[PDB]
Amino acid sequence: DVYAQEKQDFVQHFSQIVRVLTEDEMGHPEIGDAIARLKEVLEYNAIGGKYNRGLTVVVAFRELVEPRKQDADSLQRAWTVGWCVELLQAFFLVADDIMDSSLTRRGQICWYQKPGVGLDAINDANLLEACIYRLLKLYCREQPYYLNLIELFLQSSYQTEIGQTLDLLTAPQGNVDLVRFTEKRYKSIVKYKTAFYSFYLPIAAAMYMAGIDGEKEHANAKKILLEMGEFFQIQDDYLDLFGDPSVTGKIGTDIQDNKCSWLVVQCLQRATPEQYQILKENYGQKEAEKVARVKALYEELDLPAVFLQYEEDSYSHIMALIEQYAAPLPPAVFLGLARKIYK
Amino acid sequence: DVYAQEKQDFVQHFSQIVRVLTEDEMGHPEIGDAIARLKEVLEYNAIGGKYNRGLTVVVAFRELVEPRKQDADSLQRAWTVGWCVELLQAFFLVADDIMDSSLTRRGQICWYQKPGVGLDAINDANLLEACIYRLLKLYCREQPYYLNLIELFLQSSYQTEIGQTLDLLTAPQGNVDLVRFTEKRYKSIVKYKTAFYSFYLPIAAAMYMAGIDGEKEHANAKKILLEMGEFFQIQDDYLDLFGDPSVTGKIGTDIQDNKCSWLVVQCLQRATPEQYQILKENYGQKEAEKVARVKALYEELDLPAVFLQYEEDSYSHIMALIEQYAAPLPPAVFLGLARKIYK
Ligand SMILES: O=C(O)c1ccc2cc(-c3ccc[nH]3)cc(-c3cccc4ccccc34)c2n1
Ligand SMILES: O=C(O)c1ccc2cc(-c3ccc[nH]3)cc(-c3cccc4ccccc34)c2n1
Repeated sequence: DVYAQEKQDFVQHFSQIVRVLTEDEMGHPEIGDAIARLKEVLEYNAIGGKYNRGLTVVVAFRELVEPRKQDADSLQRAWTVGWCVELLQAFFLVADDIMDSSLTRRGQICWYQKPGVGLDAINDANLLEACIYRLLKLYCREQPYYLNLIELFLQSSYQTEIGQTLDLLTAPQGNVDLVRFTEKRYKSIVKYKTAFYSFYLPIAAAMYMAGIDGEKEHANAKKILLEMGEFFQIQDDYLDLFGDPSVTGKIGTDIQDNKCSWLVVQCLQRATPEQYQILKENYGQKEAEKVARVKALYEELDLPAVFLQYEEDSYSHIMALIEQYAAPLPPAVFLGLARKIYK
Repeated sequence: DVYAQEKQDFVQHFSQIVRVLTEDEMGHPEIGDAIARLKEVLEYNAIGGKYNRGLTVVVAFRELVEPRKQDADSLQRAWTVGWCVELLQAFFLVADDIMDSSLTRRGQICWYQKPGVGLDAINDANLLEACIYRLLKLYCREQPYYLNLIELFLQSSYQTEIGQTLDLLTAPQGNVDLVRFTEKRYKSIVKYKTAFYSFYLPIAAAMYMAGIDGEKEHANAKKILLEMGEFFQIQDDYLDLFGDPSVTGKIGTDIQDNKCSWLVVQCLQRATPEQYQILKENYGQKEAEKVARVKALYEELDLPAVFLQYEEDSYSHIMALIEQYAAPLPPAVFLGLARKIYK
């Protein structure tokens, strides 16, 4: 697989990323200790995930550029831009983990929860963000798409931040209000907080690196990619409860943490005034008894069948979007990604 | 005064900054609530200071550009870039206030300490940072210095963050270690954390807006400006204790908060092993008795006279630096700023 194979070369390039990012320690030994801290931040937070967003950059680059044009340097730049996508995510996760008081991320203790880190992780998340632009300068400065990539990473940060704000306003900590847990609000939180950086950003970066800088081609790619992003998060919210941690590697937390999951949202539009009272009394409590009662109300309202029909209808629609908005890009850029997302 | 007069037009332009930054609410009413939160973040955190760094941009622009070239648009851009410097500072302050557990900033409650804000201020500080690049795009996109300004703001953020890391490593919360409170470390924390964004960034932005984009001219301006920055923070650490809150508007906190102040640093290089023990026992305690004992040990080691001689020697050196590195820039760009800084 285009992904599975390239995932080794991708992860092997992290060693160079770290070396280059900690290189100013030579000329400026004054800041050596801060550079040593940066290295630990990169090593803890950029490593441990699946690297799929970063990998999407490398995979789309190979499918958008003529093999003849894909020289050693072009490839080193594609892996660097892939790692910039991974550093953007690492900065948002370090910060979000602090904001929602998380304990673990991918079964490892959150960086901020580590002894001696604490709220210093706020500066660490900022440093992870600064690393993107340092890498873009170091490798893509002389490239004609340099400014396009800077603006894309900056716009993606802003859209994710707007999304994060929307999420925090929708679900205040120590506040029970299912009235604001609407579908229209859910689609908006998903579009800004996840879809842009996870789906639009990787392909968009590959597109500019290929010289595809047209506004219409980017709007066309955006139409497909955000729709894929909307499906993905809906699948993430579903598998969190109605899935299995064997295949996924994540156990149900959405209920205990009062999250604006797609499940609680569809329960809202389809409920008798009595069924709405049951949800209000249970959702948000860390007692295993109350968590068990929520899962039951979803099952009765036939939400697994509501998701199953949503997935069938979603896949069909995304195939229709690819036919309509892929050209002139090779459909395989969108298809390779859709295959990995859908089941 | 070039500052005092222009400070009214500068502050009057904040209304337009907010209007333009909250304008995407029209086409995207989905995110309206997040835009409403952004507006409150801007209004609380960008207003209330003295605006001198932002003002430096406007003042240097007028002294670097021919009056004939200073049209309505050029001026609107200079005020916008000035406000970008103020938003960069607002983002660092919101975040630093969270990290060191501050209660107030300029006598007003810290944003994060406000009811309902808490750790959400982490996303708020990020949004303040995103606003810089949104403003640069909205007003300077078509300008030839566009990329120069983006890279300058990005490099200034990174240098401040590196400085902040250096500070946090030097003074760990709940940790007494005066061994790492050296002069060489102090000058490094001041250079990266304060000097670059406070002194280099405003003039540098004015310089690029004037078409002065040469590497040597920027290195020349940097040599003067960082030296001014080093003096400024040393004066800030001195006036915090040996100053008066009537003129300054700040009362002594450095002692109670175990900060790496220039006073404690000069006390280290000039102390008998017995005088070092006294400092260790007192510095860092919130008891008014222990705070009073520190001030006494400084006075005996003739630190106000050590600062007085430092200020005399510093002003002389900065006049020598201006003679040597101002040309071809009009010396009045550096002099107007030096006058405001020195006494
Ligand atoms: O952090 C990661 O890299 C990560 C972690 C868990 C994942 C789970 C699925 C998945 C769940 C059910 C069917 N498929 C898909 C992807 C994914 C794969 C390929 C490309 C991607 C691009 C953007 C976002 C995700 C992906 C995945 N990526
Ligand atoms: O937040 C602010 O704008 C602010 C607050 C307190 C201040 C105190 C002094 C001051 C203390 C003793 C003699 N002078 C100088 C400036 C200052 C004035 C003009 C330009 C500047 C450029 C960068 C940094 C500071 C300034 C000042 N600026």
